[PDB]
Amino acid sequence: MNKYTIAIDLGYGQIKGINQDNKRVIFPSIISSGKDRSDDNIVDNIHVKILDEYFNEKEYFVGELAKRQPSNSSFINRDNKINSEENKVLLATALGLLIPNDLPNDTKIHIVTGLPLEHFIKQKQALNDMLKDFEHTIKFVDHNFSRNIKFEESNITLFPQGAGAIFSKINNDISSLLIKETFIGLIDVGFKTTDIVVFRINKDKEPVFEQEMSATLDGLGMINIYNTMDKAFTDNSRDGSKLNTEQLMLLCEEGKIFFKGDYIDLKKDLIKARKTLSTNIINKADGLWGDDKNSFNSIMIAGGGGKVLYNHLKLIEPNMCQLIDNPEFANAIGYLEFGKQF
Ligand SMILES: Nc1ncnc2c1ncn2[C@@H]1O[C@H](COP(=O)(O)OP(=O)(O)O)[C@@H](O)[C@H]1O
Ligand SMILES: [Mg+2]
Ligand SMILES: [Mg+2]
Repeated sequence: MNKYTIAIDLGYGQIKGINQDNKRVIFPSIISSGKDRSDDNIVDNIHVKILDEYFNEKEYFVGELAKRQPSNSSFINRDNKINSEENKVLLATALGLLIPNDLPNDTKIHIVTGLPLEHFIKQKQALNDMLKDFEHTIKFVDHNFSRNIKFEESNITLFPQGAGAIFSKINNDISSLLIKETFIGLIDVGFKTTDIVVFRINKDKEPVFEQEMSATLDGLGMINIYNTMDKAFTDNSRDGSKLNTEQLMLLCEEGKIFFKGDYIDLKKDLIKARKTLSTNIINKADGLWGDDKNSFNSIMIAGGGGKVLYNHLKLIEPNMCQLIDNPEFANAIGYLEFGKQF
C-alpha cells in the first residue's frame, strides 16, 4: 500500500509546491472569480473550477492570471485565517498541479504542509481539520484535466517551519553544519511573518531546537514594504489614486511604475523600506541571540523576503551568513524530505 508525497508550503504571498518526483510549482497567493476565457505554461493560466458535496462549481482564476484582473483576492488586506475560501482554492490548485495522471489503485496522496514556528501550536488542528474535510474535484477548464482531492486521516502530516529547511541535504551541506557546541540559525523572511529558528548542536553532532532563541515575528515581513510603498504612491500622487495589486507588486519589485502618463520613481522609498524592515529583523535576531551570537557556525537566511533582502540581512554577521540555495522552496523541500522518510 504505497503513498505519493506532495509537499506544499502555504504562504500569504506565494504558494510553493513540489511532489516526490521533484516537480515544483510556485504562484502568487491571489485568487479571482473565473470566467469563460474565449508552449504556454499552465501556471500562468490557472482557470479552474471546484466541485464539492453541495454540487457547487465555483469558478476561479488563481495565480498570475488572477493577479492580472481588476477584482482580486486582497494582498495587503487579506484577513489572517488558516482555513478560508482562498486557502482552500490555493491549496487545491497547488495539489491539482502536482498530482500525476496515472496513480495506481493502491497509491494515495500524502500531503506534507505546515504553519510558521509559533503559529503551529495555535493552528495545527484547524489546518489538520481543513485537510480532513477536503472532498473536492479540482477542474482545470482550459487544460482538459481534473483531479480529486480527498485526504485520508494521517495520510497527512504537519511540520512547523524551520527544522525542514535547516536539516535538508539538497539546500545545505549538513556535513559542514554538524560542529560540536555551536548554533545554526535560520531567518525565513516571508510575506506576513518572519521566522527566526536556531538549533544547538550537541557534542555528539545531534541537533536540538532552542525555543528560547527562536520566534515567529508577526509584525515584520515583506508586507511592511508593500504598505509603505502603497502609502508612498498615493502620497506622491496627491491625486487620491491607488494601485491595484498587479501595479503595487510591480512597484515593490524595482520602485518604478508608469501611471497615467507619469514615470513614478519611488526607488528611494523602496530602498528605505527594505533597510527599515531589515534593521528590525536583525534587531529581533540579535535580541534573541545574546553573546551566543559568537557561538554560531552558520546563519542562513531564506524565503522570498530573504532573497530580496539578503544584502541587508547579511550585515547581522557578514562573514558567517549565507543564502540557502532555493530560498522560496526551502521549507517545501524540507517538507518533502520529512514526509518521504515517513
Ligand atoms: N523578484 C522579486 N522581487 C521582489 N520581491 C519578491 C521577488 N520574489 C519574491 N518577492 C517577495 O517575496 C514574497 C514571497 O515570500 P514567500 O517566500 O512566499 O513567503 P511566504 O511563505 O510568507 O509567502 C512575495 O510576496 C514578494 O513580495
Ligand atoms: Mg514562508
Ligand atoms: Mg511571537
